[PDB]
Amino acid sequence: MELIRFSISIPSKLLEKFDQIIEEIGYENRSEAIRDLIRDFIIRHEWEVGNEEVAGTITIVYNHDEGDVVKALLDLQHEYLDEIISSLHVHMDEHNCLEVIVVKGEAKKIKMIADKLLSLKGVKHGKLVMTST
Amino acid sequence: MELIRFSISIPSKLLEKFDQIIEEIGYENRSEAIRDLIRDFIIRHEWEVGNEEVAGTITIVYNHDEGDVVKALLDLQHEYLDEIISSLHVHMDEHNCLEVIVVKGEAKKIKMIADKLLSLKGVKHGKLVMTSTGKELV
Amino acid sequence: MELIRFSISIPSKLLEKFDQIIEEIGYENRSEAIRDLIRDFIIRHEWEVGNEEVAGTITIVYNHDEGDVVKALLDLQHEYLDEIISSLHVHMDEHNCLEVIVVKGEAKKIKMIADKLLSLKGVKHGKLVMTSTGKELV
Amino acid sequence: MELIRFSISIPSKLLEKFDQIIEEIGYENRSEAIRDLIRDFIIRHEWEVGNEEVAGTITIVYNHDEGDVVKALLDLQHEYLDEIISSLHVHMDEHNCLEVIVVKGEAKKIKMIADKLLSLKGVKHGKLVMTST
Ligand code: NI
Ligand code: NI
Ligand code: NI
Ligand code: NI
Ligand code: NI
Ligand code: NI
Ligand code: NI
Ligand code: NI
Ligand code: NI
Ligand code: NI
Repeated sequence: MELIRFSISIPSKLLEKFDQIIEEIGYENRSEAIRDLIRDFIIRHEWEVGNEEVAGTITIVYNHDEGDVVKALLDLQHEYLDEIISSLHVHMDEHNCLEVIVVKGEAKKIKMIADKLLSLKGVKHGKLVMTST
Repeated sequence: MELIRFSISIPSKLLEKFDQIIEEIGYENRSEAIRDLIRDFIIRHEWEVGNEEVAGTITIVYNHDEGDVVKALLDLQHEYLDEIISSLHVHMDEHNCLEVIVVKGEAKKIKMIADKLLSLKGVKHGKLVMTSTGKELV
Repeated sequence: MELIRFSISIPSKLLEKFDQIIEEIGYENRSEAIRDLIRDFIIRHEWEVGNEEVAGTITIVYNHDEGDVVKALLDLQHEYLDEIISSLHVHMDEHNCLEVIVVKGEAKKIKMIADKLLSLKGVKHGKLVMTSTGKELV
Repeated sequence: MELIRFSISIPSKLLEKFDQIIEEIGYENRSEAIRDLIRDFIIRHEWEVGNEEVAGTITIVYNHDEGDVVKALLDLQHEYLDEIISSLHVHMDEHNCLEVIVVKGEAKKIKMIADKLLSLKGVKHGKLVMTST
């Protein structure tokens, strides 16, 4: 079968905006758009990195009042006291926080941590940045 | 609050690969991952419409004992007090420092800052991460 | 710029002890040390006149897996978005975290924040450091 | 001799303010005031601490455009990459910066670093905070 069809649920608001945009862009339907987002994702998450020694920053944005992301983030970070040096936190508003986490370790292990972070429920957005000093 | 449920048709091999990956990474479900994609998509767009508060983080690596970079950076940064919130600094070794600046303001402005910083002769590495301020996400 | 030179008479044994100490510490001269004292003196006073922008840093240590502290702290902090600039966090070990909040605003306000934070059942240690914003120093 | 008399130079502005204050307070002359400041200083810098293991924060405020404090601070911090974990820097205005430095080490060695910092010319003010986790 060339196409697998499925459903996903999204908050009305977040959907309204996504729709307004893919409309400006000229997409005919949501499937084309999401398809591309997935394509681009699959690519960026295949640029496999070895086991070098790197220094990075994991920037994240989340709602501290949502689910239990606040603790999941702390518990998860304390698991790696060796790769995680420090973290800068800026309170964006009543609910949202922006956190930058500085790390150093095996480029492969660092990427694993960043992903375990960005994937937690409650983390709205974020990006990893690695660099060999 | 109101949840809308909609269906989409994705290329089976593309989807199979997607699912395969989100598992490796650690996403619990595909929905979450797709919402993140959409959220990210909306956030990138948020930056394309030059006017509207956004947040970002300029990460840079440099040798402080080289050129004038140390000062050059501060002057530049102090030239943008309203956009820069605060920066974190880690001393990598005897010569190299890793710094991560946190910015908030108009997208265009922030891009100009990152440009001025990253183009500094003394900055060996550096990336600007365009993220959000949360105010309009979910 | 205008430098004023003035003379003072200090108890010889007190001075001898002062000099002895600033050497241990590392001050190059007594003048510098005395200027710092005066600067500090002016800064403390700056806090006693409840109205005028000042800066400070609330340092706290706690166990995140204890009580509700982790959340309690954020709520408190998010209740003061205009005074709190950003905080730095270091994971001491498997259970304890060290956090240093940076604040800027009216002295009274800042003292109230430090009070609300430090009195939190879960905060084991913590000090508020009243410093300056530089705007009126030299 | 019970009293040693000496001169010190201060920027007119900084002196104007110091004077206005010691006047409100009721000091008869600048020597009484400075005397006390020195007394209080000598006390706080005698509470000798052993060689325990502590975690601290050194908060400093300085004019990055003054002398060469910016480099003196960096060079001096890179000497101790073991006790100095990270540092948060906030640009206060055109010239002034506020920096918080997080440290961990032998309470005795930490106090030595903090003092070498606060004493550098260009550092307008600051305080150390140690605590045994
Ligand atoms: Ni935990
Ligand atoms: Ni927050
Ligand atoms: Ni997520
Ligand atoms: Ni400057
Ligand atoms: Ni450094
Ligand atoms: Ni809350
Ligand atoms: Ni922690
Ligand atoms: Ni150096
Ligand atoms: Ni600065
Ligand atoms: Ni000084």
